[PDB]
Amino acid sequence: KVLRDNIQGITKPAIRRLARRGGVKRISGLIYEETRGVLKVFLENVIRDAVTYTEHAKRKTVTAMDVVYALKRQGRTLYGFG
Amino acid sequence: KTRSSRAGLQFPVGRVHRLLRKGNYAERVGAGAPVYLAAVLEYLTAEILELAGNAARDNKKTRIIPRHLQLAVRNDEELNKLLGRVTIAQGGVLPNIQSVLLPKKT
Amino acid sequence: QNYPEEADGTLDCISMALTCTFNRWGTLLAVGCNDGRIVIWDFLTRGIAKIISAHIHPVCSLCWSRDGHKLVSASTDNIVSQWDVLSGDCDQRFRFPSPILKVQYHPRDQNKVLVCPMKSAPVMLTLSDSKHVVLPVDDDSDLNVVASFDRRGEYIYTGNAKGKILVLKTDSQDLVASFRVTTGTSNTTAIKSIEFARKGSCFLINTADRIIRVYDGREILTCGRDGEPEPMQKLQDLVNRTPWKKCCFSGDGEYIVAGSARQHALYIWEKSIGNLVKILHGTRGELLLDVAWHPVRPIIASISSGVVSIWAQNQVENWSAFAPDFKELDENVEYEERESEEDEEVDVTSVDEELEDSKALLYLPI
Amino acid sequence: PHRYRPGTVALREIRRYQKSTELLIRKLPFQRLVREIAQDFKTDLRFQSSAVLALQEASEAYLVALFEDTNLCAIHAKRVTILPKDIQLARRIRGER
Amino acid sequence: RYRPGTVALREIRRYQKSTELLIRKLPFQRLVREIAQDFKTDLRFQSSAVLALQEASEAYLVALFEDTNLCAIHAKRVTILPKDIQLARRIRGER
Amino acid sequence: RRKTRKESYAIYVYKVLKQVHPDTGISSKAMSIMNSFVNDVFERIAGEASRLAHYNKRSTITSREIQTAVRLLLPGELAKHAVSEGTKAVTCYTSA
Amino acid sequence: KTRKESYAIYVYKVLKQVHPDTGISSKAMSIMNSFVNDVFERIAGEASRLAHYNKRSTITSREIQTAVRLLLPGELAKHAVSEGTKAVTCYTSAK
DNA sequence: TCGAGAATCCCGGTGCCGAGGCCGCTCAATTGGTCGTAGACAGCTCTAGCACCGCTTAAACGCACGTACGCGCTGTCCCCCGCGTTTTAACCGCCAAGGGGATTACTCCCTAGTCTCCAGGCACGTGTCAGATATATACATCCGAT
DNA sequence: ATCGGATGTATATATCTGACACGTGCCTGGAGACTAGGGAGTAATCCCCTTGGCGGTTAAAACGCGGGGGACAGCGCGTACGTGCGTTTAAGCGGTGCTAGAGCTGTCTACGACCAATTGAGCGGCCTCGGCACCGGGATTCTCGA
Repeated sequence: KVLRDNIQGITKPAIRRLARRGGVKRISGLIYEETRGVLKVFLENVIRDAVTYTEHAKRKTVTAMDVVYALKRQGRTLYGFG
Repeated sequence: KTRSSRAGLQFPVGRVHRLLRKGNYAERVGAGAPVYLAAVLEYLTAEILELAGNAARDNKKTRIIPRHLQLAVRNDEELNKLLGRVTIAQGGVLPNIQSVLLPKKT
Repeated sequence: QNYPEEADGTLDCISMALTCTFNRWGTLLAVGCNDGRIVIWDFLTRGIAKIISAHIHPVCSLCWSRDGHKLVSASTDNIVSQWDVLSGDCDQRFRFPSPILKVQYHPRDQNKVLVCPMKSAPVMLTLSDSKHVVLPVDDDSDLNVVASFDRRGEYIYTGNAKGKILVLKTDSQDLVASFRVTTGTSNTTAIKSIEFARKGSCFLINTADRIIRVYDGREILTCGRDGEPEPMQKLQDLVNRTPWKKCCFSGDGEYIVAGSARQHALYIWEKSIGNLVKILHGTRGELLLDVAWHPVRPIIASISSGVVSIWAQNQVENWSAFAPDFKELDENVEYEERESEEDEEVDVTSVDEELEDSKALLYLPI
Repeated sequence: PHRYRPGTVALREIRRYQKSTELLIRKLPFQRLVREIAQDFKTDLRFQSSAVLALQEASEAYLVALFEDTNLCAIHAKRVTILPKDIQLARRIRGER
Repeated sequence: RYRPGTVALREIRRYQKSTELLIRKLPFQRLVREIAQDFKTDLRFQSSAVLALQEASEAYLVALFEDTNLCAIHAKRVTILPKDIQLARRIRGER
Repeated sequence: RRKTRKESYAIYVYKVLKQVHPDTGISSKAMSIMNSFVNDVFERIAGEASRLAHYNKRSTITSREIQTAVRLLLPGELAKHAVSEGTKAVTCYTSA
Repeated sequence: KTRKESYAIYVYKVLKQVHPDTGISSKAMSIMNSFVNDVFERIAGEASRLAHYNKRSTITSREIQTAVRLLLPGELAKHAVSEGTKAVTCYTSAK
């Protein structure tokens, strides 16, 4: 399904805490929407490569090792799944 | 007897198959791989050279200088997405001036 | 004109839609809903016609009579009933020992319907006296046989499940022609189905050797009892090996269309040259059920998973059609000006090819 | 407690967090979100609990990095507040316009 | 002539149309010779090879400049400054 | 001294240019840059496809794997155009 | 149930050699496995492509030398090449 | 709102070397079999992601508000640049050489491949303690009082 | 600037539990022996070219001045945000059933490597002619101070 909900699934305190781990204090109230936008545009490519990889393997489930494989294809590597 | 005319393409297919066989990319390859590669290289080369010719006729010069190729590759957006971290010898750069740096008066 | 080049959305008057077929030139859509009901939608007019409470178990196939007064349905619960197009009730009711695959009406004989029972010979049921006539077959009688008319329905062609195809008469049943399909290189092959056209007497054959072939309904009675297979073009998909489920013929008589199962790859060719011309870009996730073009105008409309996707030629007339003496074009040449600057007493009274699949007589404005 | 000055508890929050090691976005909303977004490319897919988990961390990683960069350019702006134009600046200067 | 800032636009546009190199051959060749002698002695260079390096340099370098440019625009000023160069070098992810 | 024979993608791209625009000349420098570009894309696609084939415990390189590679690597509708053209070429090649 | 390959015992022994007092958790095992693999494919692919550069059909030790000098940063490369040369010499002397 | 001066575009008008096309002479690409085999089909096993619900509470929601600072405005002053000058070695074109990069030929020796047996590392139990969990406390810090 | 008070900060004390580290089995890889055959290095070479160098100059750089335009410091301000608290709510464990799907195994058949020779695609040498560089001058457009 396609639903406009769950996009705001990252409510404000989560971004607050993420900003804190980043090490910032004063964030304007109009940052949240573009953070959602950049997160979505980033996640698009990785999820698309993951689904293409799992489709080519003739199975309709996705593992984690193919996910890290796609992530390494982009350039950002993960350690700790094989 | 030839093999390129079997599909009607122009890029060689025997050359691609030999070069991929000696390129040790794998140990065993199918039959459709060389023709498929010849086809995709054909399509990409045509895509680039059509814009090259358009730029050649832009300045009314028969010969295509690399500046024309640079302009044709850069002005398109999909190419700039695919040719991200690549330069061109003698290529030059497309004209660009920042908007806020434009003096004016009455 | 040429192949369809634009894309159309969906036509879902009701959520579920299993089967679809055009009548003679795409007038009404025969939706067999998966609830035991028979719904009729409107084509080229985007509407609905009639909903029939057939029975409990849903149906899986639909076709209309030659005179358009009947709605035959290959039921999944062996209800061989003659539902009326006009009133919506059942005119004739009968039961068959085996279910039905392909229902068709001979455009010259609506009395004898087309039935494709499984593990048994095809049976023609006569609507005039409710009598069943078994089609004589050869060799086995327990095979997955499919029976189908020709262009005119004058000869009937049957396909078995070992490699044998039979030719006989639609009414006299004089089985005098057979055919043996090629046995590959080492192993034989059965036949899944065949599909015909409305011009040229050509027909596609779908087999179990993953390859779709094409023959003509004129080389079997000409060869005699049985000859050597000789197709025109052994078309197939040699990059993914998609199996074939449903494929029909063109609306002009020169194109061939083939349908995938889940890959959303609808392939097209022409009978003159077996070279691919275009491929359909379908959104993955659904299974294709039925395909059948407009029998006159080039367009494609495939039903799948309760919805329908149409790739078409959407057209609106140009603004320059205000008057023949009025045009709205652009030119840079100087205007070329013009160079050349009864009484009777008679009242006025005057107001592919065509076959006999007409007279639906189903239209309710209110 | 009492109405504290702005940013005062922010410093101790930074100190508590920057040394911490945990997951900041919840689990159920994120898995629901990825299952929702997976529909467009292909419907009716099944996820693995180990898989989706991995994913969020990677995303968080990337996202965290962004803030870092933005913070620095924010200091280059002679202001402490973070503004949208700085996010676009960082995105464009990173090389993925 | 006068009106400083007008001649800059004319020069920058004229040079934007042009597509020649910008570094004199001999000084750059001698510098490459020196930096090679730093690594190993008595290395014979191919005249084509040097040229190669040359072009790549400007490419890299010009990109850097452009980035610094927009950084200055982010600071409500026109003139670029050294600090902006370290800004670009650090933010690019190449320190 | 001893002359050598070298292979370059010179004749084929020239024939393509004549097939498209049979009125425009080409330079030697453009010839070399096009040769480098085609070699680059060839190696990129071939290597990515090979490492994918190793990834799947497959000892072969089919044609399907290459189209998967060009789906991953090529962005936008250019990917659809290229893959459709490749399918056309292979289908027109097989029955010959 | 089946046979699967991993680097668990060897890294464990290497750990016990230098710090025979500290334990590790399975996550450390997985991350060290990933790290050692990743570096292995990186250096091996670089060596293969070097061997293909000079139209040579073999990969010997000096190819690995060139690859390690080219890839790793300076001081760690010096340490690694020294230790590897020591290992290969002591192997060849006592075969 | 309008000149003087100052630049660029283009119309010839001419001379020259690079893309081109033909001839000649090779070398590796097919074709056809030939031979071994890698993966595709169908079956069976197992195991866990999903549908489902219960109950509990950490946290999100949203209002209240008091002020920290982003920003617009001012003034300031200082140094980058454009214009002019004098000054000079990058660049051009010409010489000459030796050396070493690319090529030829060759014998020799490292290794793919086969066969061979035995041993060590992962699946699988099984005992056991390192650190999370909750309690009481000295301590350093924001805030408020002078 | 200095001191007192509320309050989060890091520390010591029971304990307990599930993950960490250890002992067993044996089957699949790896090490031991042997061979031949195809890569490789090593002697020799000789012509391409890269280093070196010299005359002429002018296009380019180097240096000094005049000023105006832009960097930089400050000041009000009013407004958008961080802090704080009472409340609702969906997250988070908890634990249950199973079908749908992944995963392993016998199989046997269409499909890719070996190879021999051909013989035409394809690569290199020589004019050569025109696309294009060089040049001289008039037509064409921009700008800022009266």
